[PDB]
Amino acid sequence: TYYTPDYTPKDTDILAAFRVTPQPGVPFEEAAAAVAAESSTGTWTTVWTDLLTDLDRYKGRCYDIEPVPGEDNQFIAYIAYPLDLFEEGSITNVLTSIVGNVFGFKALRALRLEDIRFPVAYIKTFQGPPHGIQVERDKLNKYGRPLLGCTIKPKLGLSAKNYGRAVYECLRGGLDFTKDDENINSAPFQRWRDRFLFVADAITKAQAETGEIKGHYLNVTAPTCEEMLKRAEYAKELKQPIIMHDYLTAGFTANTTLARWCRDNGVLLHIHRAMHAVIDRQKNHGIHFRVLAKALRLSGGDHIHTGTVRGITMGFVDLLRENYVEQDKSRGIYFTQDWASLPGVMAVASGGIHVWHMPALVEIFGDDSVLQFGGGTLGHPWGNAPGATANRVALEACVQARNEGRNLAREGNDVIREAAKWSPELAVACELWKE
Amino acid sequence: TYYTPDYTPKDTDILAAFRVTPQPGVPFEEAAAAVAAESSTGTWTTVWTDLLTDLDRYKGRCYDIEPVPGEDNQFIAYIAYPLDLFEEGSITNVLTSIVGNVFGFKALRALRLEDIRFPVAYIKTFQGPPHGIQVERDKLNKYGRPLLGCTIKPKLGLSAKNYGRAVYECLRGGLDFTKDDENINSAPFQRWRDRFLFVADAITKAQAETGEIKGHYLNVTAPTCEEMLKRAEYAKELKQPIIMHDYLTAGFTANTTLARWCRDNGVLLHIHRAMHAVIDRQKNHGIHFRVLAKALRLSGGDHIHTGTVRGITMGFVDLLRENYVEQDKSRGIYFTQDWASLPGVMAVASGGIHVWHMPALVEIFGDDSVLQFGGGTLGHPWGNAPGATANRVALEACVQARNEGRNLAREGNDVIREAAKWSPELAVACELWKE
Amino acid sequence: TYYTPDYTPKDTDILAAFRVTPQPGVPFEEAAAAVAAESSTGTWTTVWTDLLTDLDRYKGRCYDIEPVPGEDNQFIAYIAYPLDLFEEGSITNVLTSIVGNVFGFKALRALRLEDIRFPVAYIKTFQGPPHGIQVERDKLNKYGRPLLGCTIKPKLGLSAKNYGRAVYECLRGGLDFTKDDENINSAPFQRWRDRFLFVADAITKAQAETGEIKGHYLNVTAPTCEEMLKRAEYAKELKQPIIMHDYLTAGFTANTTLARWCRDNGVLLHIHRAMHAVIDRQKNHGIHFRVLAKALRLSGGDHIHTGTVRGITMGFVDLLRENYVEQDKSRGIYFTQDWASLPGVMAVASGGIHVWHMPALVEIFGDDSVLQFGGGTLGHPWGNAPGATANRVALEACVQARNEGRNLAREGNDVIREAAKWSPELAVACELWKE
Amino acid sequence: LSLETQEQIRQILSQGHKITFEHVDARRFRTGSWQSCGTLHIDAESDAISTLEACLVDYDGEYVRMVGIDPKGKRRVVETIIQRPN
Amino acid sequence: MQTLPKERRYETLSYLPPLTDVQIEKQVQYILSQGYIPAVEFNEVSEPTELYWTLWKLPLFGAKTSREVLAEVQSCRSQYPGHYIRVVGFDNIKQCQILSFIVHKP
Repeated sequence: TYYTPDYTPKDTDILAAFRVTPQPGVPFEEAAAAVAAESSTGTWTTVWTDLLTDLDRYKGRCYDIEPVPGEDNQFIAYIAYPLDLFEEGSITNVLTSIVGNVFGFKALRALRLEDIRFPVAYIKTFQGPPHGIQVERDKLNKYGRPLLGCTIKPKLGLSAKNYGRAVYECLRGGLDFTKDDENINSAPFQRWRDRFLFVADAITKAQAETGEIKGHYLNVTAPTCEEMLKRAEYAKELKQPIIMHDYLTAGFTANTTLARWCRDNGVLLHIHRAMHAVIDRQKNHGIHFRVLAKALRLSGGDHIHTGTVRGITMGFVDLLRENYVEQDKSRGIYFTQDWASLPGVMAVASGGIHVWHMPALVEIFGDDSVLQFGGGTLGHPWGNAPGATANRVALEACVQARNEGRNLAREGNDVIREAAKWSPELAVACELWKE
Repeated sequence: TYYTPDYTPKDTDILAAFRVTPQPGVPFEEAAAAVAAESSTGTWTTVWTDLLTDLDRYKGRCYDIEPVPGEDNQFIAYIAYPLDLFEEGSITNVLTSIVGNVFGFKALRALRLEDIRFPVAYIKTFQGPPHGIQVERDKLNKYGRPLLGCTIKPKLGLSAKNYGRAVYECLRGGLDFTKDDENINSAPFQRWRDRFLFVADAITKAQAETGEIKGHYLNVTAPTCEEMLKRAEYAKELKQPIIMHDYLTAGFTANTTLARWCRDNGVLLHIHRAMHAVIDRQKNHGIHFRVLAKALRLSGGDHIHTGTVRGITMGFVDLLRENYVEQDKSRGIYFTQDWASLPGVMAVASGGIHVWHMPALVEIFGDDSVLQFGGGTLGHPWGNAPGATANRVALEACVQARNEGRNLAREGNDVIREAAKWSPELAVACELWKE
Repeated sequence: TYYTPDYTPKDTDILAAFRVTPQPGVPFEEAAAAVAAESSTGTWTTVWTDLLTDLDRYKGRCYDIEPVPGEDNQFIAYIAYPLDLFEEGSITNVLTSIVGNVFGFKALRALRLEDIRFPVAYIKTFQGPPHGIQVERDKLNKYGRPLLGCTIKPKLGLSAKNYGRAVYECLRGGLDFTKDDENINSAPFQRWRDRFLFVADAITKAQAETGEIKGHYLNVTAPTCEEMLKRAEYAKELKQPIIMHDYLTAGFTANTTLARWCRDNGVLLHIHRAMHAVIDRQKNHGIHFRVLAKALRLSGGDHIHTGTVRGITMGFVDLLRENYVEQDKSRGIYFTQDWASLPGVMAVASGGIHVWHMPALVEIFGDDSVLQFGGGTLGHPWGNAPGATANRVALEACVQARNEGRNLAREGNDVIREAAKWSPELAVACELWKE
Repeated sequence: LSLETQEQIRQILSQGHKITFEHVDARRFRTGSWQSCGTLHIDAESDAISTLEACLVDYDGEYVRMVGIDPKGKRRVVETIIQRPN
Repeated sequence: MQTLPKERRYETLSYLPPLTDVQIEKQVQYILSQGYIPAVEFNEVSEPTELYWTLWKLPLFGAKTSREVLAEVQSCRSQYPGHYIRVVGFDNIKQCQILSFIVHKP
């Protein structure tokens, strides 16, 4: 009474794709009816209270089973959940109802949520991104090109003043942004309020110098919800265009009250994807990143870490930027998702890239993305200021070559070496980070 | 410079046990130095900024490698982290620093955190449980015996009034508590405020009837942090002794601001372990439940779901109740944990148990635990009120037999059948749920 | 049952050193067991309620007796107190439990607390200093040298405007700081709000003149806790880097709410040690200053008055600045104190010093201290501005001589006199304050 | 090598514990930042007295101290300063 | 090692050597090829705070070849020699500017 194949999904309904590995001697029908039941109005026994409420209308049910090719006791399950049973404008409930305790079931060894479709009716209740891509470019006055960020190294050690100067030299060369590390909060060695005051002196300095709008992501992530709002009251007070938060670690409810506040005040929020690798790593167990990416877009967020490069990564990148995306099973997308005019989230590329990966990342990610160099700028032979001008000239070279109409897959190593002739700073960096 | 075997752990230091499965052709020393590095002040390249800060003092290092018996490329890693580098009174940071992105490393296929030791110095910064076991028994005036809870079925379907009556008949028979399901939040069919008002009428009714203190866990879990606090303002207003929350799904930061509030107001909090089965299921990959149980005790919580039965389950049960627990490798405990006078959390046993599992669960869990019957009370032939008196008389029979000095492993089936002679309600239930 | 010599102290335990003088005819064992009892779970009679609680675990006990050399009925008592019985992050409780009413006991004529050791576990609960030395130098941009302060004389008499001008001339010459007197609060002749406004005009004036960061300690000490916070709201509003407080007279709880507020707002706090001389004067009776200095470091405070010079004073000076300090009985230190990364407090030297004590005070106190001239700057033949330039050139001469590698004990009078040749302002001051 | 030194050496190795000796110059003693010198986890008296005279001489004008290490997990039991700077 | 000199920079394509009138023609050819609407903007002073420049004539809705945009560039260069001038490209489907680069300095 949970497994019903004949059922045809409605438009106002949330649909999910589960990769199921049952215990041997367990049929393909019963283990499918058990996760469809245990997520929504499911109980191990028949109880008398089920005859007063209408169970047929509310119940989630499995309508389609597809066996995974070249895999034994491995098949894809399609379950449909009526729209009414979830609360309005809360990721916390949709997360809680579906993927609650269907995991760690005795009937099955391994379980993995692959994808999740949102009907448009449900999409409307949320705020979504406080700004989006189109809005964000307009506040910063930057067009044509991918935006350039920088992570200060080392992660923990520097004083509040030393942090303030290491940030000053980087934006001076010609970086758009600078970034705080994901584990710096209110460490004893540098308190947050001191770090917040010295970074304020270095942005105004390099702003009046180069003559461009500069920024720095001020990590706001705090243990309690008072502290978080109170730290943010101070960033608004020093006229900071951007701050940043880790959503997975603080929780969805922490991330929610923030985004409402951020739309209230017109500050752009960066989101780091800290602690992602423990859930989405295993191909048999966990939840796929694309589910969490949607959940982020809906919670709200102007930027998001996507990870560096392939067929799978462009699946959930075009899923966060485009208004309408089509079902493509090879890419990794199981359902047709339609966003109701909701603004797009900008892709952030960070983690071990130098001036030779420069042709590869402008072509794949395109124009609406942020390129972030942790080790690639500071570790320049000549310091932070020459290391910045190195990465700036190398981006602008590939963007000019692309417009005129050159393939950057073919002439990728060619444009970097021409540019290396008239600029001294790129000649010493081409030498160091070789092939 | 990360792998140092000669090192001897200090007392003010956090120690961790990782079960490591490297890629073939990867030595046992390098993959151990890579997770010790990548969790704390670790970078793929040598950077110049490392010479200004003192790297030797802050770095986490591997001091002991133990190969797993009967397993190839499988060994246990012991890493020590200095105390200073974590922020004070926040699970969010300790979770973020250690098990951040050491998972999904290319050098290794499978990784599992087994255990985590807290030095006493770090333990003091937290609030911990808002009350604890000793405090909780004193507010409810219940001694000698395990406490009896009830989960209303079905999970989603009933109206606010029908819910109010199905709860009234259960506490009338002689249950201590009634419980909301983990996926009911603010569903369209019953809004939270209506459910909160009818449950208030049925507790006062059965309180003035039987002449005992009765309760019901009011699920507070909400999408945003305003809504959560605002719903709780209403439960305090109707003079409710208990509410409940799902900590994994809402996040640790959501669960934190709540517990501070709950100690502020003197309401007992139940915690459901929804969505546990996806992380702790696999013996090669994830984090063991005992790590998350500690993290809960420290975050705070008066009750916690432990799961029904064995050598492993009594490991983390005596770990949550006792003030001092000794290292036992067969039980599953790797380190000597010492709690600094921090109150204990009460064990909650729920998931598919009837009146014949009654002798087995009083002996193993002992006296300081809550026994919860989802399907076992409602599905009684005679209804909710006789189904409650059935489970009440069967507990009190085993508790009397235990005191006099009878083994409940030997005379377990004997005490249930003697009691079945003078009470009609247990005679019809002994019949139904057989062997 | 209180005197147990066999006992070996644990690490998570607070230990105390008492200098005891019993009444004649009182053994050395009973008067030691009486102060160990009367401070913690001690009563003159056996009561029945002691058989319900576990007395053995909670009780403080004397483990070692050392007779004082060359003294009759005078000996050092060592008592150990379990960690659990004190409340967390409150000096108020530790002061209350120990040195409550063990003083004024009929069994003993005189009693003196010499020292007090804090286990690291207890130290972590406190905020401690809002900034510390390293943090404080970074906000003011002053390196190499001791910092120079000035006390305006007379103590009570001047109008709000006359105070404003007498502060202007001093910082103009080249003092770092100016200071309010310990008895100026809200006197009828100059109201605080008027004094707070005129000092704001004179700092901005001398800041734009000499081209350095200047400061003035604004005494905030107020009768009630509303007034104190409300006066401080005004100091933050005029962008004042420093204020100051008297901690002994206002009490520890007043000083506490302040320090929390000060870390919240990023203002540096000076602490005057007014009313110290009545407790710590007598060598037979009272509490030693080193106990109160510890108590200050933990309460919080960026500066502290240490008093002018010797073997005793350097004992509690290296105790407030250093991270780790070793047991030295000759110096006056009884226990091994270990601070858990807690920032250091800067020494303040004030009370009757001139330009000839200049060589002696740079060598003994070192580099991280504040030298303050009350009578030495104003009482210059030529006024406040030349009197400032006199003390400035005399400090910079001794700091340059020290670096090159000259002993300031042998060549101390020599460097002051060869500086007197090229500056006219030091030649008239060398004349006046002679030998 | 005093009489207090060899009794503690014998008391450490009579427990089944291993000895580690550590030195520090006066500057890094502030922050309690000591280091290992010679051979670690020493399990006999003559290896202890030989590398004690190696380290008294190798780092003369520094602090030197002896550690008693329980080989079970490498847990620090007993710490005692032998040599102090002049 | 070399120290980086202080330079006042001008948004996109300013770290590359000043553009030749052929490099100008290729970048506007890309605007008309993708189907976006090229336009000319001028301002007296260049600052990070101001985000609206004075618009030159109208956006050229009927632009077939890249030479018609170059002739509008030289006529504004002739009219205002002591002005900052830049060429932008409006998109009509996504409602946002794709390209913004500075051609003449006062």
